[PDB]
Amino acid sequence: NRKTSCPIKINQFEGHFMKLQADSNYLLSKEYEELKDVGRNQSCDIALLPENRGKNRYNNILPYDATRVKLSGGSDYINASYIPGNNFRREYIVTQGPLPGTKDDFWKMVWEQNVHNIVMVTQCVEKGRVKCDHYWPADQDSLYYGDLILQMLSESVLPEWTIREFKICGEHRLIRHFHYTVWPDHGVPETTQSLIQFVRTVRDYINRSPGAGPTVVHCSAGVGRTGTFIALDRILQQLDSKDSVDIYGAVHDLRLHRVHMVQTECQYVYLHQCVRDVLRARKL
Ligand SMILES: [Mg+2]
Ligand code: NA
Ligand code: NA
Repeated sequence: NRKTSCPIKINQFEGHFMKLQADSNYLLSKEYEELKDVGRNQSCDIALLPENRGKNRYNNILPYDATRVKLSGGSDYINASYIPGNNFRREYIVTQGPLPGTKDDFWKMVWEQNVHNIVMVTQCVEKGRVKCDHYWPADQDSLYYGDLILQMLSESVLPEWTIREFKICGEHRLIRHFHYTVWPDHGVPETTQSLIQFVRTVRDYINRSPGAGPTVVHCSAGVGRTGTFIALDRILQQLDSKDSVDIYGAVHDLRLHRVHMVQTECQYVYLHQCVRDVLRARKL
């Protein structure tokens, strides 16, 4: 019944987006609403097992059984999902912000899945409410996380993001961690340029890690902000390699694999604004 893709010629995108925004977002809202039920036929029965309750930050934001990531051993559960990219079916893992009680699980996943790049698009605390544990070391001294030892080699705090490098050893690898630090507590970032430049930076590093497993992306719940980051990564790659861009199809594909991947119309609009602004700047 529903469209799975809405490709737009790059030179028609500005006017396409204007058409969507016309009349108080009349058509934009219609297109966005077509995505509403994507993926929603899937269950989350494993995440709901009593043994797993304490492992979910939010008891109503859970991975689908079909696409969840499994930890080795006899407690396999983590609140994390495999997500496709432009390039590969399991190009990302989306997860919640680790809890104090699940940070060892998070690091275990990072080790087992051969992760080399982690993207974080939440603060640990937002207006005094905890959103994510500070699940990495505070300084350069080593610490265990479960059966792994981790050392933070460097921490570089820049105006809109912070980049850390960790050395990890389990049963040695360098991991980079990209922490975007200007996402407002509510709504979308206040400029397009900030997130565009952050995504470009991360994508540069991912491209230099051709051996790596999935890129991990998280916010507090692993929901809209994470979906918006991944959708933007996918769409900007399209702008660099193709004559068409398919924001609708990117969001559709993400929603097939985890709930709330791009979760507000505002985020959907923001993705279109980013693409618009990239194309406008080109024409400089
Ligand atoms: Mg110490
Ligand atoms: Na330790
Ligand atoms: Na929003």
